[PDB]
Amino acid sequence: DVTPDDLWIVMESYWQEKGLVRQHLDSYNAFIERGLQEVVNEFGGIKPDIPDFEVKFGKIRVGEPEFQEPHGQRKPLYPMDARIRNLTYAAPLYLEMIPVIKGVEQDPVEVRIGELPIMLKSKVCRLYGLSDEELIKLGEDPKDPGGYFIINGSERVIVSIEDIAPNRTLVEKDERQEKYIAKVFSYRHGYRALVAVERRKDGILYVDIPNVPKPVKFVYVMRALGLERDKDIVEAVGNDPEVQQIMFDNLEDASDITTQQEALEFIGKLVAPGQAREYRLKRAEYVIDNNLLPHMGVSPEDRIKKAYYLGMMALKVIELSLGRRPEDDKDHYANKRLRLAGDLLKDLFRVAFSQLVKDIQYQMTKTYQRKGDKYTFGNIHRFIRNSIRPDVLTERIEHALATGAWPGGRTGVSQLLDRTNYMSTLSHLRRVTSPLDREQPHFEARDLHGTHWGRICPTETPEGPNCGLVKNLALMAQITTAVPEEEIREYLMSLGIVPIEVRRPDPTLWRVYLNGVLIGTIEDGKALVQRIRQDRRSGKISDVINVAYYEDVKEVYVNSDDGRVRRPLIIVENGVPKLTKEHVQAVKEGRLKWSDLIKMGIIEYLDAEEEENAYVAMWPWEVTEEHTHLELMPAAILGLPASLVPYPEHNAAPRNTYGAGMAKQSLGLGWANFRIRVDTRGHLLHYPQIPLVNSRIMKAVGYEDRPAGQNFVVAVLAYQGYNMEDAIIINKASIERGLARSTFFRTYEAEEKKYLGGQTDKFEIPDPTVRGYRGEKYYRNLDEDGLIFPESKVEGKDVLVGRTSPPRFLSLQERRETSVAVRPSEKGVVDKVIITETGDGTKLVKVTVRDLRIPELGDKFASRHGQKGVIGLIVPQEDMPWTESGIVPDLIVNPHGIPSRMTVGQLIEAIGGKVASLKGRRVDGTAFIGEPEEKLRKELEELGFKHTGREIMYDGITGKRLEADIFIGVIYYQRLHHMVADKIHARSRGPVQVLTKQPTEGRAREGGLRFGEMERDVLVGHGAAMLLIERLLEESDKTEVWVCENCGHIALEDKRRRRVYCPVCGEEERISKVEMSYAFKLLLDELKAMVIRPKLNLSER
Amino acid sequence: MIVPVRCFTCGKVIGDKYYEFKRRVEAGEDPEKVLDDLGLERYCCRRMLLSHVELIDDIMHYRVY
Amino acid sequence: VEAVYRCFKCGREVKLDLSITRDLRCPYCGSKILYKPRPKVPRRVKAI
DNA sequence: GGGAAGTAGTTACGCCTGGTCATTAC
DNA sequence: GTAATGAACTACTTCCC
RNA sequence: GACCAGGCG
Ligand SMILES: [Zn+2]
Ligand SMILES: [Zn+2]
Ligand SMILES: [Zn+2]
Repeated sequence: DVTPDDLWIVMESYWQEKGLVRQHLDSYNAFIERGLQEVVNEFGGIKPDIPDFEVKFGKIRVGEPEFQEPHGQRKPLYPMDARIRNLTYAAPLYLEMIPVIKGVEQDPVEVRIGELPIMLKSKVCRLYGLSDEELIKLGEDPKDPGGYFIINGSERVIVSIEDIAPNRTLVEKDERQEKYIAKVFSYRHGYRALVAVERRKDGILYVDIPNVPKPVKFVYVMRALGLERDKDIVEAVGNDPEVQQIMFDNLEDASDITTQQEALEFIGKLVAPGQAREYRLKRAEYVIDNNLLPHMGVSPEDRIKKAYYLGMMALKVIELSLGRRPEDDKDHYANKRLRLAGDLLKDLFRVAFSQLVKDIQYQMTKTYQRKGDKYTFGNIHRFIRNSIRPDVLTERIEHALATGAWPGGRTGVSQLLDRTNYMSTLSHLRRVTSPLDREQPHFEARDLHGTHWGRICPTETPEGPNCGLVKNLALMAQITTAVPEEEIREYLMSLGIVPIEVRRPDPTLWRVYLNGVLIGTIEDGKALVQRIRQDRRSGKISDVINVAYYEDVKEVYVNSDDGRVRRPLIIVENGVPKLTKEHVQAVKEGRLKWSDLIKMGIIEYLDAEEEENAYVAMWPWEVTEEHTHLELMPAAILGLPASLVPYPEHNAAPRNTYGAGMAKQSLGLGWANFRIRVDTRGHLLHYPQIPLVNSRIMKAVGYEDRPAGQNFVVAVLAYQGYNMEDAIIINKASIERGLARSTFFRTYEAEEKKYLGGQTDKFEIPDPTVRGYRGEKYYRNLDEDGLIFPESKVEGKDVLVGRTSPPRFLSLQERRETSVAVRPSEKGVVDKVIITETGDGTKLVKVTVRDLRIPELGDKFASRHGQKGVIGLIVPQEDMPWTESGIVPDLIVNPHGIPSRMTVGQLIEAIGGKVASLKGRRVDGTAFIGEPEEKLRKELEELGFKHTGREIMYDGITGKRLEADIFIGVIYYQRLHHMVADKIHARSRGPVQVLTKQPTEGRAREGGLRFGEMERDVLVGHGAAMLLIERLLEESDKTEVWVCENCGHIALEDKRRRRVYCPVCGEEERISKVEMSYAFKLLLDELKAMVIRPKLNLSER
Repeated sequence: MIVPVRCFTCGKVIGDKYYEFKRRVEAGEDPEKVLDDLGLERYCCRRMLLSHVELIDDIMHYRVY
Repeated sequence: VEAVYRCFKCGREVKLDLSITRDLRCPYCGSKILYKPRPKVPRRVKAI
């Protein structure tokens, strides 16, 4: 037989062979191999206005990753070099152009059209296939999984958008009317079109088309595509007698009123109202051609197929009305497809190439018109080569990848990579985001779904408004690529399916769909689906094909596109799983791998469609004859960070969510090459440790090699108030011995920029004469070349690099001091100094500062069970209680926090950790398979202690034992990066905004806090008017304004003769002074900017 | 990075007996008997050796000069 | 103003002046990245 | 006239981190 | 070298056959 | 200075 401990061996090979970032690398490889060629072949060629010239496109190739120096040479590039020098890791692109003269092709030529960024560790990157020591020699961490870009020295990652199905038909119903709306999205060359057909109280079918405001009737739009005879419409749509009667009711609006061209006249009248009569026909024909179901083609010949598809949509609409089909569910995962890098990059490349071809056309036309035909035909190769500007492609791709604003209005496609530690980066590389708007409630979209089982982690999600709309992939999830569709269609046509054109559907015949479109009918689909799936199991066809059927409507669905999310399962036949013990043995030895298991037919992938027909058993001892599949490992449905929590089934869901989210913030050894690596911020834990109680998944995924957190001796006891309300108490001697000690990094950058002309910057110790020269104390440890010596102490406002800018035009002959200095509220020691050259010849220096941080009051500590707090008091060792066996607690936690949160897993982990430490072996706590509690309690009883986990302690001050036994154990704890040293802030006086003369904003620039409106309301509610006057006016902008009393305008004061007079009216005696806030003066000025005139009436006192 | 010199909780010196424990546990001995032989009675000290990672050896490959 | 520098990947000393040098490259390696070596001064550090 | 139907207006408060801009053809 | 721009809600207001 | 993305209560 097979026990759950055996399936773990098989499950390990999946991660050992495939990895964790497959959905990026596979998609990018598919894009590289085929996407570029398809995009190039879409355009065809260039048609300039030259009388006898035309260019045809050939092949496209991608070169090696290289960089070109400004002086001309081109040399190889490596990722660390690109990161340090703030360059872009890209490779050149080559294209073949075939000149055509007078209709005869010439010999081809090859030109470079630009550069393309390269995904790290892809099939074309320089790091592909290298060994561990090769990566070590190159400065890379072998644990790095890859799958991100390097843009201008920064690391960018592309998240996956959760779009809707690309060609399916979805029906629904709204309550504001009786409309039975069926809407589809049609995709062709990146263009999205929305088409809807529906009925209403009139009973007449109506159609909505983009760029057509009026909902033209159904028969009118059908007759525009031909088949005017009334028999043709009914034959096209359906054959049910009730449907026949409904259609006879529908026809009378257009059956004997219009013909094929008359409907064209109506459409032309609507699309072009009041325009030229001939204009209307062409406009209507254009709209019909390339705005109605574009995915069926834009040629005028495809109108019959378009009419058939529209008739099918209308048939679905009317079938909803009679209650022959339940309404579709939008949140069901069979209706949603993911967007990966290979398609977003395809769209971006498409738009960039579309710009480039037009630019080339313009350049060629202008050059030929100016120079003349003799120059163009003298050397055609040179004429083609020198007319290409390869920057419009590179710059447009790079800017879009850098900013993150995709063409088409989408935002947030590209994000900065989170490099706090291992778990943060690994979880960030597996994100899934929704395109909905954040502010709206979206009650239906944020809820969990039954189809999410095995495809989406149910516990890892943000906490704010982003809850529900951002999710993470599960561990068993597998994304799919796309296979060619023509081969699949011609294979499907060869086993009994008749074409749709030859035979009309009828209620006794099954329907067959391929990727959402109808292709034919068959007399028996129950045998067809079995044959197709058996062929897939045998190995005749690819495994990306999934087949499902619904007998209520007599339909069969076949899917072969990319973007689906699938999970693996074990095939069960005749109540016996197909996996045997010898298979597990062969996998363990190494003779058999996961791919071979897939090929042999033991394990198959199921998407959301096939799972409708399945009946999955959970445990190997629960299978019977009815079951069709066996679950591999239930513990793997959780995401990556959510799998760290030991005994996750003993806690409340919000606490598990808090722990999973908080596991991405703890300090620890992130990557091995942190010393060389240049980052804006960084952290390091001095003595990381492996958790004593852990899940077996973390060992497999490599978490044990980059841990984060330490084990504490925790006693659950109520101390003297200082640990109340989620506060913790820490021992002092433990801190003095290295517990929870960490270091903080920060990098500064300076550049010797070049200006317009001979003006330039310079690295130099500033002279006392130059403007803005700081005190000579600050330039204390700068070497004469202008750079600071390493390993020298620095305080706030100290200068790291001395730079003198050219003089600012009004000050002549006076250089400006623009040195780079440490932040005003930081402190540390210089660690390393790097000198290098940028991509255009300018010098560049980078300096890092190292600071040591010891725990103090306010620092945030948190376990992995969702319990968080801050240090309340630090206690000397001799004051802490001690157990009668010789143990002194390392941490104290209030017992009031346990019952409300109901985190029993923390107590379980404490008992297990103490038992593991006593026994000298780690304890397994992997979800539903870990060691049971009673076994741990019995083992603890055997080892000599008490089964309840309690002990006897003595008071550390009085010196006598307490009246109650105290729970005590060992618990894993983590230190978050929200330290108090980065939050303290105070302001008395400082810089102000230029426009409003109010204090600036932000801790970084000595800003001030904001006194919001509810604070004003609170002050009003107390009744302190003078406090309001002081806070809102005295400590903010305040000014004196001269006001003309006779006319109400603001007077003018002249410094040249100390005379004050009103400009609009000649008044010089009634001028008075008023005290008001500057912001109100700006408001008065802005009101006077418009034609509104505010008049002021003064009063005494 | 490297083995701590002293146990955090009680200050006992355990920094010189990690390699012997690792070698004798890699030689197939019973970990509990090895820890008892080394003289570590309180589990606050056994926690130090039982859960340590030697991360020093795989970070010396990167030199900063 | 002559100062000592060390190559990023070879570690061997490179001697040049930053004021007038137009390109930064180790004469031994194609690399353009250089370090600034630590001075020879007895830095004093507390043991807390 | 009193039924559409099509505008027009809103959707909690702080704080922190980092990254990008701010034209071009001749 | 520079001159040149390229999703929900709710209550009103307007129809309207 | 304005935008974008991610976090904290
Ligand atoms: Zn006046
Ligand atoms: Zn100890
Ligand atoms: Zn060198």
